[PDB]
Amino acid sequence: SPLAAYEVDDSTGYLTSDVGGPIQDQTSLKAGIRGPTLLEDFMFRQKIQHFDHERVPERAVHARGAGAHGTFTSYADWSNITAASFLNATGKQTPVFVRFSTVAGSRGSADTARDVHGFATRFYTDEGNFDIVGNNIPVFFIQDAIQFPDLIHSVKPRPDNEIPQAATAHDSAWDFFSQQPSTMHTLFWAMSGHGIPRSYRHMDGFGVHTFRFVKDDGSSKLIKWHFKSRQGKASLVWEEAQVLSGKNADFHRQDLWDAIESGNGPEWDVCVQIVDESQAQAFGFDLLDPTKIIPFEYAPLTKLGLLKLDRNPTNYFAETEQVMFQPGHIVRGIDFTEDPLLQGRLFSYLDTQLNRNGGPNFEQLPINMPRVPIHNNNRDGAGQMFIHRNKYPYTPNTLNSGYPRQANQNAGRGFFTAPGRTASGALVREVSPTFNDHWSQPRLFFNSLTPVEQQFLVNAMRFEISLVKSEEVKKNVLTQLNRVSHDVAVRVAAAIGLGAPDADDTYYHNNKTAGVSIVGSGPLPTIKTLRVGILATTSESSALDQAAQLRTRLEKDGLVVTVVAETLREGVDQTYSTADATGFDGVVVVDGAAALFASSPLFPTGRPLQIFVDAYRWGKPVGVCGGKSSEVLDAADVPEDGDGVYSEESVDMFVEEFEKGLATFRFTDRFALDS
Amino acid sequence: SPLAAYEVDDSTGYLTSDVGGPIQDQTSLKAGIRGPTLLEDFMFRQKIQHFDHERVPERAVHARGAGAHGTFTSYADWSNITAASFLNATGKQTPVFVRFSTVAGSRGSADTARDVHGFATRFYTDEGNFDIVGNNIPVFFIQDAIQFPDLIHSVKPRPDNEIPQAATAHDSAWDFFSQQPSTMHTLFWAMSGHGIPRSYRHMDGFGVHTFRFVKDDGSSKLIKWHFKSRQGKASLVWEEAQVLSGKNADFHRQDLWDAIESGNGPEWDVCVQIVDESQAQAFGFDLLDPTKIIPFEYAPLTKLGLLKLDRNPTNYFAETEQVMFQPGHIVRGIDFTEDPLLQGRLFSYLDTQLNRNGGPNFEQLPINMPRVPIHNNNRDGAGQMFIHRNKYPYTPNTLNSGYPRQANQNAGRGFFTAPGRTASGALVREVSPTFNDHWSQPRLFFNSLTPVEQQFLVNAMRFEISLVKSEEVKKNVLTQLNRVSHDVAVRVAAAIGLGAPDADDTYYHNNKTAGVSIVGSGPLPTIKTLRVGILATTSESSALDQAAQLRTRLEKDGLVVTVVAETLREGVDQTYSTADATGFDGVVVVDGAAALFASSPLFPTGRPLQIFVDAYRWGKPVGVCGGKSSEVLDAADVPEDGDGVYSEESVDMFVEEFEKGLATFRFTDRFALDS
Ligand code: HDD
Ligand code: HDD
Ligand SMILES: [Ca+2]
Ligand SMILES: [Ca+2]
Ligand SMILES: [Ca+2]
Ligand SMILES: [Ca+2]
Ligand SMILES: [Ca+2]
Ligand SMILES: [Ca+2]
Repeated sequence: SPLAAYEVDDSTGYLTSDVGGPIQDQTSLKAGIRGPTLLEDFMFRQKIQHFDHERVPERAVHARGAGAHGTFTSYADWSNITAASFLNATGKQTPVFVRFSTVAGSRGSADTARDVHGFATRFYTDEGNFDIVGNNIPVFFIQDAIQFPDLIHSVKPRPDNEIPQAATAHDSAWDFFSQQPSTMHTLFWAMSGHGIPRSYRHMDGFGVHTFRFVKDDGSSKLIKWHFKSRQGKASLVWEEAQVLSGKNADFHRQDLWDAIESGNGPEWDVCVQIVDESQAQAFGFDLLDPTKIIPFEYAPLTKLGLLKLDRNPTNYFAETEQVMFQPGHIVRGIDFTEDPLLQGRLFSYLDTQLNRNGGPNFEQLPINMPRVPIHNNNRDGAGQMFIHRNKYPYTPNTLNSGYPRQANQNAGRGFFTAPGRTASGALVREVSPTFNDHWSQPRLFFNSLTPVEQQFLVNAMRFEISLVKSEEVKKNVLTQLNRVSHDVAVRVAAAIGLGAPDADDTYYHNNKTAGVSIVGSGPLPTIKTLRVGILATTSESSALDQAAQLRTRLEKDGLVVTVVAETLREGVDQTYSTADATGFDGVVVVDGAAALFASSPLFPTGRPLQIFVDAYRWGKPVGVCGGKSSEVLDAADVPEDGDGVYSEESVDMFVEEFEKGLATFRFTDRFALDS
Repeated sequence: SPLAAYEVDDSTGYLTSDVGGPIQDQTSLKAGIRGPTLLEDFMFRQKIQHFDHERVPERAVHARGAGAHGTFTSYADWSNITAASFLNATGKQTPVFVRFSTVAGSRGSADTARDVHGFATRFYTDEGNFDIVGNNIPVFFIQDAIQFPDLIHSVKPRPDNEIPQAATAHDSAWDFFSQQPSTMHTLFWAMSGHGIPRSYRHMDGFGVHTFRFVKDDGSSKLIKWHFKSRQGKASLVWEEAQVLSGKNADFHRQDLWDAIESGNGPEWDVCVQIVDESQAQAFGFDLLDPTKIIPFEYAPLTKLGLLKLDRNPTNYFAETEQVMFQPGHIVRGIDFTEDPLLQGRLFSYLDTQLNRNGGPNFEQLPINMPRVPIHNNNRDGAGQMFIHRNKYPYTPNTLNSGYPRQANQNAGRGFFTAPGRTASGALVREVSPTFNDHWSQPRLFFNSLTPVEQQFLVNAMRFEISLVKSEEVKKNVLTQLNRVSHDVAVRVAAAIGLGAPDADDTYYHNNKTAGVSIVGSGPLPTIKTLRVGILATTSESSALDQAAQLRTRLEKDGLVVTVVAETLREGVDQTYSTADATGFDGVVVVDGAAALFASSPLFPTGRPLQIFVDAYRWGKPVGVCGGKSSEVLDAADVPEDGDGVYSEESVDMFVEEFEKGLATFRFTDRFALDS
């Protein structure tokens, strides 16, 4: 609605200045034809001044990201647990905007870096804008907001040379992790496949903190936000992620964009765990501690409604870059908790938009505006876009009849702090002892992964820690890893040539929890949008017929099909020169193209075979369609009897097998395990 | 050392606020131990406010870059051609700071994107700061500064989705190139190896524009700046660059940093072509036209002095990010020309620092300060650091005795405009007809590359244009390419499924010029700093002994040696898990490791062999040392008799052959050519 009035159409008409004067903008005004440019050329200067000033500071964290518009729909009337208006009726729709992100990388860094990921949702409710500023991992590195600059300095590039971009694989980061043991839980998550998701659509969103749901009668409950993907959970493998960072730094934002443009807008079930106030310390840890989850088995999920993203921005800068989220954007029916991480966040997000926007009127940016009337006595500031009629903007007043009126629990649907909340004791800068177990939950997480998944995590740690130059930091890292799992410490130690310390079993246990494994979460529930590369050739006209037949059968099922050949022509989407295994979720070679899989000026040596080999090694469904073709499989050293390897002459039988493979998504039997 | 007055040491002492009050910063102040955070916690708020506000806008162009300090030394007394003080004596030293960059990518994008590259040099002279803001390519896309936002909007990401990062491989860019034919010359350069340099040290720098040298007696000459690399010219191949974008986005800045830290600081001969004013239109084009070079044969290079970079920054942000170059930073003895591109730049660089710095006192930033006194009547502004004693800052004054004094041609060593310069004619927004030949010099450039080099350029074009979705744009691209070379248009057309238009020979010629070929610029003159990966194993104690012996022999000659094996231990630098062929200029397998070249939980399947195969296909010197070669060479499909393939038992004989290979740098026989 506020976005509508600000849309600007330039599909017709003559070029104007910003003040509506028709102009030209292609040649400077000069003193003679070979002469110097004139100062009086206002056309030149308004244009270049605009350009010179296009850039704004990137966000201090979550700089790299992308967004889309959509809709949230409540499944019910939730007034029995919260007064929140956007949740007060079956079927009620509220517009949203969501921005997904990495954390550590700058603008222009690669989508498929290993990192924590942001998932930020604005609900433009009929009682004000409500932001849930979440991550794809349910726990956070630190226990007090005052530590955030310490964390972020450590994981961002070394400040002498600004190396390395968008990576925790350097001394400073592991120095911090090894010296601040709270970090263990999030570190384990980030080193799992949760650090390299297949897409923004294939990860979940978490509020992380415990919040409160507050009823109109003042009573409250403690809650965790969970956004559960309806597309299923899925990851890249690390080697794939690295190549993909170079071949397509825009992989995640292109995936999101394309899914929306094809009518496959991603969906999430917006859910909570709800527990009584008396359960703050019932589960063997403290619900004020943002390094802990409530295990699935302790508190079930309640589905509140549906989040769907279904429209892409018109202007990335105006909408995506300028959207300014705040946990301070709260509505009646929600309240904060005394989580020391959350508490400090409230300050940060209000302050940081002054940096980004360069002035205090950032909530007037159309993407930031609400969809209800604004009544308040805030005035002036740079970039003030309103013209206020109330000339007595103070309370209390008689000269504007006491308007605007105070809103509170009993008037005007005012926000109110949960009336049960209290404080007692000295004013201290001390950590609660209830926050001290940094290791049990990391172990819970690790115990809940499948064997190959645990191997992947060990291999990510081996990769990163092997890049750490300081022997002391490496020792220190092993000391912390050892407190979570001796086994992990032994396995990682083996790769970096140190001895693991002796087992210290204080926090060791064998318990598991459901819902945190990617590998173990079963087949994807939909294969729409998944990418199938078909490797073909122009040399055999039968190869293009085989590709065409495959295309029709696969596209029928909503898969995105790329036929590859030496050169472009009708039916061919990409050349071998531009193609890569990171571009596909499954790879099919047509029989007719067998000759390519053994030199050409049109593509680098061995490219067709390399795509097939890479896809196989990265765990993808691969196959040959045509029938007499032990060839290609032989050339690739891919076993015909392999899980997730397909050979059929029949196109229909091939597609039916292959689609089951796409759902399985990764064939993990192809990865070696430690003894 | 050069900015030593501004350094802050934190290697001792207790934590303070910014106003020197000792504090803590690890725990928020709270109302009880499980209580909410207090607004009175000033420790929290000053720390988080600083953090929230760390970021500044990235540069509008050349956002991604890196810098170092050094020294310029004049070879002579140049007062006979220029009054410039920093050039007025044999042996005179001036400190410098240089920043290299890409153009289009945002600040965390990959060093090894295909792009134009910046080379910006500040001389902190004894008569003021003098900046030469150059590129690694001697010509620019456009002929008028007013077009710059058109060019940069077209090559930067599409503004609806902000895709794709750091790449010209999309519709908008080729739409612009095909509709603005001036772009052809720079386009050809960027599609050559000049678009993917091996390092900042292995490229040249160019002022691009014609400037003037002005003597103390008012006479002037026209000049082009050339910075000639003393390390030699060298390129990546495109497939290599793509992988390297993912494996090491920091490749160029790490290369520069390491070379400096190892005592191998890169050097350039700072040179000019000098011609009389009467030659402005003598060479068949206009010296005011920044799309044209002066061919080497038409005007020789004069070496003015030596630029050496030999000290790395202390703080990246404070020095590299905050350095604010301007072509407006000129000194007595230099002057501008009526180049409409240059002319507009002068406005832009003064204005844009207001965006970056947020305030007008950006020249007071330590990196921007001069090394001589400032006397002027500029006052106040946000961030004013000076405390001025002159309380009569106006001219003319008697109350400060007429100080500061006016400086000009005849007093105070004032800058002065070259007195011979004039203007004549109407005030016009028209393009000089002398600028109209957009195609002859692109053809000159292309004619001057070796056959494999021409193929590479064709292959870059094939790659990019094949990614363009609009058939109309592709047709339009072929129309412009055809005006440069029919052959080029035919070869590119073959990859994208279209017929090239009929030959239009208006601008076709067979002239060549020296010095623009990378392939043809002979062997590198030094191999110091080049990277040699030695692939070994921990399974065989003889393989590590072979590696150690190779290390000693190679390090003796200044090469950077990486021994790779399954795991880290004494003498092993990297694991196979972290190694890649993009990490090395040459790859050596020790024959004790032959068993690895045919699965492990410690690295991805086939990684050892993949490193060798990739290095070979990317044209690098590769070899097996020990005398048993055939097993490794067979598995890799590398011929023993191949150019740049080495097999010797003798360590000394192996190294002697291999080092000649490193100098050759690339073995171009391994790349297929079009019929
Ligand atoms: C004390 C500071 C601080 C602390 C403890 C955190 N953050 Fe934060 N976060 C910021 C300070 C901040 C910030 C500096 O205020 C940012 C950058 C730009 C912005 O709007 O706020 C930000 C951005 C930011 C974004 C990007 C929103 C967007 O797309 O624009 C997400 C998703 C999060 N954060 C999520 C979290 C989560 C889940 C945290 C812990 C549970 C968290 N942050 C702790
Ligand atoms: C009309 C605008 C315009 C035009 C025609 C040009 N530039 Fe520019 N250039 C800028 C506007 C600009 C700028 C927007 O004002 C920048 C951005 C950041 C800065 O400090 O200046 C810039 C940055 C910039 C940098 C980065 C300096 C650094 O590392 O900080 C280099 C090396 C160049 N340019 C080089 C060139 C060359 C060789 C050009 C043509 C021959 C050129 N620019 C034309
Ligand atoms: Ca570090
Ligand atoms: Ca995984
Ligand atoms: Ca400002
Ligand atoms: Ca209240
Ligand atoms: Ca485009
Ligand atoms: Ca080249």
